[PDB]
Amino acid sequence: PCYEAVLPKEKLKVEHSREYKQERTYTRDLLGPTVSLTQAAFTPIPVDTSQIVLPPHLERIREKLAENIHELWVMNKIELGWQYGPVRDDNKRQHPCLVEFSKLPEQERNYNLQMSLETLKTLLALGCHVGISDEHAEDKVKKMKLPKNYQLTSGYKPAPMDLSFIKLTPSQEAMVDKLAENAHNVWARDRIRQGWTYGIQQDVKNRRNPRLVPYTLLDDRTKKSNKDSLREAVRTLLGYGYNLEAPDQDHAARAEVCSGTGERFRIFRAEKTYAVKAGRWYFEFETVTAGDMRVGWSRPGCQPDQELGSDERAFAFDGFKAQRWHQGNEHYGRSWQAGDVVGCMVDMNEHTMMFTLNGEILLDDSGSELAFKDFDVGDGFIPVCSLGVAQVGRMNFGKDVSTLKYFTICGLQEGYEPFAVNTNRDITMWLSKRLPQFLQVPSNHEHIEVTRIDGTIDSSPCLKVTQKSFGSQNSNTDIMFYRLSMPIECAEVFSKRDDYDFLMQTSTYYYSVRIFPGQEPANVWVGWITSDFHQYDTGFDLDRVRTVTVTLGDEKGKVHESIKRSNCYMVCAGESMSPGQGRNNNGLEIGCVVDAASGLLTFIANGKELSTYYQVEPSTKLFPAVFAQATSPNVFQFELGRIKNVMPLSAGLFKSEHKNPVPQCPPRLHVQFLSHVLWSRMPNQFLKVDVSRISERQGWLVQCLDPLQFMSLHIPEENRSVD
Amino acid sequence: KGCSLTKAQRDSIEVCLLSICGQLRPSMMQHLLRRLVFDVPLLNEHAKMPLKLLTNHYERCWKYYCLPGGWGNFGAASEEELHLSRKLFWGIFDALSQKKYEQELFKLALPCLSAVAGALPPDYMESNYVSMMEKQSSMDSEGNFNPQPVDTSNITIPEKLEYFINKYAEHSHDKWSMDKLANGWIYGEIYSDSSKVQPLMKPYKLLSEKEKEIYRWPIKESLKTMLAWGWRIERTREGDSMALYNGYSPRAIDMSNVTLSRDLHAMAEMMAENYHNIWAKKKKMELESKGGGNHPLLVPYDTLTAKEKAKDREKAQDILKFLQINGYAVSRGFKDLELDTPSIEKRFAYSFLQQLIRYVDEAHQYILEFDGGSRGKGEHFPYEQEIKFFAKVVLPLIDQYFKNHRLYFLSAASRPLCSGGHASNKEKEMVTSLFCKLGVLVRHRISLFGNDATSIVNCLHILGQTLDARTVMKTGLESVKSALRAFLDNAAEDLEKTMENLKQGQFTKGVTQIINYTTVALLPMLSSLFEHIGQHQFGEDLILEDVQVSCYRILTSLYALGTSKSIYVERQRSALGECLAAFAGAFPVAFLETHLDKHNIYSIYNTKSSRERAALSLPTNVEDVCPNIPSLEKLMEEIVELAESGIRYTQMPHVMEVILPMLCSYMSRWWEHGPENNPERAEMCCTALNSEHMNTLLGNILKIIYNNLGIDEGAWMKRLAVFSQPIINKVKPQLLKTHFLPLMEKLKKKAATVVSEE
Ligand SMILES: Nc1ncnc2c1ncn2[C@@H]1O[C@H](COP(=O)(O)OP(=O)(O)OP(=O)(O)O)[C@@H](O)[C@H]1O
Repeated sequence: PCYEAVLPKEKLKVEHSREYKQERTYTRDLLGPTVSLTQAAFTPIPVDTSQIVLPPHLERIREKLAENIHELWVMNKIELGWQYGPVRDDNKRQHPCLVEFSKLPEQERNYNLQMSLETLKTLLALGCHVGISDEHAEDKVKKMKLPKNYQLTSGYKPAPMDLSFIKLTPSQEAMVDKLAENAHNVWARDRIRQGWTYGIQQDVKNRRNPRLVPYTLLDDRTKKSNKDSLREAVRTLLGYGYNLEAPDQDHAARAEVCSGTGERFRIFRAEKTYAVKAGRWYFEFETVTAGDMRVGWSRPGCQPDQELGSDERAFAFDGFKAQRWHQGNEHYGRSWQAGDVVGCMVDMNEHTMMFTLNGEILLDDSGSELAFKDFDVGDGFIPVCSLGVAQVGRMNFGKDVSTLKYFTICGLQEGYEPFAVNTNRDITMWLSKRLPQFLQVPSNHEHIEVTRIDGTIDSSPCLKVTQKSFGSQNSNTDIMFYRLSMPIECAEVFSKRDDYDFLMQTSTYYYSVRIFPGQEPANVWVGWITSDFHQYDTGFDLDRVRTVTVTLGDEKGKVHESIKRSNCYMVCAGESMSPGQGRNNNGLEIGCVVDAASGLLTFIANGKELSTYYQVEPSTKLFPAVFAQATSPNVFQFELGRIKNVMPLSAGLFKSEHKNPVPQCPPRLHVQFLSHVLWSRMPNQFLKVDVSRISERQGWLVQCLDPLQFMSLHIPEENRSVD
Repeated sequence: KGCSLTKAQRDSIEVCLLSICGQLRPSMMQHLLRRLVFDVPLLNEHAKMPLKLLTNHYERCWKYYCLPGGWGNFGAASEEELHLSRKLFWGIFDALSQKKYEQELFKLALPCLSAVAGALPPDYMESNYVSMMEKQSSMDSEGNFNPQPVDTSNITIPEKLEYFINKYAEHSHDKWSMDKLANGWIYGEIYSDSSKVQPLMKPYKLLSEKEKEIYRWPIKESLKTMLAWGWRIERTREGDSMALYNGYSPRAIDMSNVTLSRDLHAMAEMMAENYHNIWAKKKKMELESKGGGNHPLLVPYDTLTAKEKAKDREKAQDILKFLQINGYAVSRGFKDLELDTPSIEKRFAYSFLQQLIRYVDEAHQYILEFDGGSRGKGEHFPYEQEIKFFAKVVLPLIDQYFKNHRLYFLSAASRPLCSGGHASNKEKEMVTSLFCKLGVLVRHRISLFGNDATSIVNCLHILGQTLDARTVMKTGLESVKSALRAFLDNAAEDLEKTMENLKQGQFTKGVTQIINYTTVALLPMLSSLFEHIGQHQFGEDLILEDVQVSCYRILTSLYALGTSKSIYVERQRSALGECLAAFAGAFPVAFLETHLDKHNIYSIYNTKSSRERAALSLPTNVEDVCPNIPSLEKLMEEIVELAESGIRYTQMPHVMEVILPMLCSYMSRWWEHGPENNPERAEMCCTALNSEHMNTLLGNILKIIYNNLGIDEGAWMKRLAVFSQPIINKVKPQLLKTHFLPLMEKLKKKAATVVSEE
């Protein structure tokens, strides 16, 4: 059952899958990128110690550590009122650990012998330098009170010395905690090797243990058991005089970089239509948490991917570093805390701007109260906010003046108006889009440049992709994703000189991609993609592509039909090429062949049919695409040519040229590339959904009873729809 | 550096160079630094310009080289220039120490040392692996051009490289196939530049090995020089791809698209410099065989221009890129041998203050033998330049260093300078030992100092700001601990003897020198210690045991100073008063609070056991040990009665100006140590002084100044106002409204006086 997967501390709820719900505009908690939830997969990672060999001192004292651990059993089982016997059964209260290591099972005796050995070896690998102090600390042994209850049956008396006069330094105690965590990891790893898996309840038939949890999630009772055992062991090792000069407290910087995907910040802004060119305007930003947040005023040309205030589009205030941001960063104001409310003011007439923290005006390094001395009206300013990893913020446009918390003490007397002071509707709020989309390559792109080569009498029309960043710094060594703007439609139903009749009845289309010499071929992939391809990964491989295998069977269970669906049908040039590094002399023309009537995708490379082939589902829209990491100024080029008995690409793409064998490159077709510079519109209203637990008898109830609808503008060529 | 120029020509070249370097981008000047590195320590006539350039450019890059990030647009340090600059500082400092004192040159070089010392990060780890194989072409003693390369005849190329040799000779034969095609030569019987007929159309496979060896010999020497430098070469599977793969026209290959890495670029920059050194050796032999002349490229490779660098750059590029295509992996010449980062000794500040404390102890023993021999007729200084260099460079060097590193010396990675860069615990121990050495150096030597005693008291002040008591106590060598204890005890004893000679010398020779030494050095430096310790909160914990009785002695002496009355006392009264205010903050016991002194368990008078009551000599009472000091409520009766008196600043100034800074410096700290400010142990804690009572004291002082206006007042109550803005801030704003606002309007009446009223 699915309830057994809940982590012990958390309680099971049923939430919205997406972050934002229907609620009040000023109470809507704007959320930044969330921390990646890697703690679900509890992989017990041990510190490697097999490579390390015992130093000579530890080697000659290994027998004394074996005696010490024997003393540990014979105290533990005797300090708990327990007695001795062959079978380790807790009901009859019999244990062989209270007796000599000889009668004690040699296998577990040696197991604990060496797990204490790699205990000290984990100390060594942790920098704990366990060396003898003097021969006094071994020659002297103290005597403990040994009543009949504390009495044992073996000769190894559990009275080395009282550990009260022996103190373990705080860093050493922390490392004891760390090594207990390591021992818990060892235990969990052994259970994984036997195949144990975690379950909230404990079972032996399913062979499932709630104890299979990270040490942080471990229960305090087992924590303290392992704690006392291992602390007593380390204390007795110190009592043996092998003092360990503790390795330093090496401070660690977690760097707060654990965001899911490459997104570092989420930028929220109002609609461009609400830009202000004149007047005094005020709005409040409530910080639920303290962290990497920026609030201020931005121009309508603000880019959702660049951070606020790095360049000229935005005028923001970062309180985390207490710095104002406009084309740079200068010290300004103070740092906020959780719950602090920032109030932003703008004078469009006096060309001044300043901020407040809980009412008081923030001061510059100089005594002046203006955050930004002077600027230009331009196209107007709009409220903006950027939220870092695991950051929650609230933006109040002051539609309801009472909801503003510090407007009365600051802003009202100065004549500043709330940004939504006179509005009948709530302000539409635009956010940076998480999911990348394909768009036409800009002519002003700082790294990508595309040229259109007309088709001559002997050359087919070509589209050439070049990088202007190469030969200079800031060249992005990242895999760019390219595609053509117009798709091929496979047949709605699948059927179960070249001839000017076969070429007229055929439905097989072709395009070729030539990898320019010096561009590494294994860094370039050629093939087709569908409209669903929205994956932007710095590292791309054909094994990582999204796939699913829908199998439909008849009534017994026989699989009469198997369909594999994928958004990427592409091949690598490095594997397609046979001659290896001896090539790159010239050429590498990868050919893509698509059969719109049968859905067969066949690839040719330098005139040979490649082994890889893809069978696609009827009515699939395939976009010619090439993914490449550019290692040369000239990287690949689309050739819209044709081969014998194979229709040109333009014939498939366009309907007016359906029966035209001459290859063509109409202006509609253009190279498109994947990027993250796009804004998304948050809906003004959301569905009214309520979720609650009816009972343990009935479960969790979800209920939506109000109908909401929106117009969807469907772009026919790109097979996508937007509100 | 040329000497044929006139004085005006030298001035013009110096101004031009200092301007160009002054606005020059900081990273670009690395080659110029490393050329200057060996020429600066000469300290010849030419060296003033290097000293000024060092000073100005390091002062410009004070932020850059210290900050681990530096200036973000200009980046940060490379640590190679840091290793060079430490050598600069050490060479300059040691040379100047050993060689004769010239006043102008050493006042010019002192700011250079200050700038270098500041720019060098004190926390810097002197790596066990530093810059080595120092390019010696710039190390020619004359003309900084001795282009000897690294000899490589001893080493021998191994066998797996023969296939690389064949393939690279194939590339060479190909590019000369293109060369002959480009300049026009074609196949024929014999080689001829006349008709462009030229017989090398034949392939590499069948080319004659003599003519092949003509291609080897440059390739062979290049590979030998590559191997001698130590570069590890590793073999990949792309190489055996070729083996499995296995006249003519060498068909179009595409070189330019590949690119190298930055480490390999520096690597290739040095190989190109090596090749220029081989070329320059050949040119030196041919020029010496000629017997005379010069060549435009005779200047070193770093002095060269890009156009002649282009040939070396491209020919290194080509072999490198073909080496990637062949699959070899070239690395650095030699692996790291060991790391000296674990030891705090290699920390730059540690070694700096190491040789600094050796020099300070040397100067202290020199002044000891001068105290011995100064009774002899000969007053000449055999170590003249030693002590003048010390006092006017080292002491200013210490001052500027500790000023530039205010936070570093206070930094222990325990949040002071939390970004990093901590002064080690042993470093702060040895800072304290430097303070002790400066003190024992300054005891009763003011007359022997040539008016540099003011510089020395500023030095003691700065060393007083640079202290870390927690670190010294929890980790401190017993010798340094005893040094600091003997420090405090000797200062107390010096003040006690000056108190006793001032009671016996109540009426107002060597005693004049002693009292001037006291009032100019000893009282100000103790006051600086007291201010630092109280402000930086380590007063209470610097003061635990027997340091408490030492400070009891100092308190008795300081209160005797406050009750002593003379004309010279009035002249030096401001220093006395600031010493009083500083020590009140430093002193941990509410000595005024006669009734509530004893109960504090935190005092020596509670930790004092009984056996060592009897062991020490004690009056057995916190009030009997300080009989003269009055009870707090009795002084506050005094303060109120002086309210109703309104005594004049020229008639009755002594008690009324001595007590006010005392009480202000008291209650400033023992309010927040009061009974309401400490919720724990309330009215049973250190003090009982509260907001209403200090508010009465505010109105009281500000009521006396009302009568004091009649004699036009004095500056020391403006100093009280300076002390009291902290008081005004730490008093609750509610007490400001309706009581202190009427004080602002009352002082608005007081605005008639020309003096600035708050
Ligand atoms: N007195 C003892 N009690 C428990 N374990 C002991 C004892 N003496 C030695 N051991 C060793 O410690 C191991 C841990 O035993 P324990 O009872 O803690 O089982 P476990 O691994 O926690 O079980 P599970 O995986 O079923 O939750 C034993 O398998 C044995 O090798």
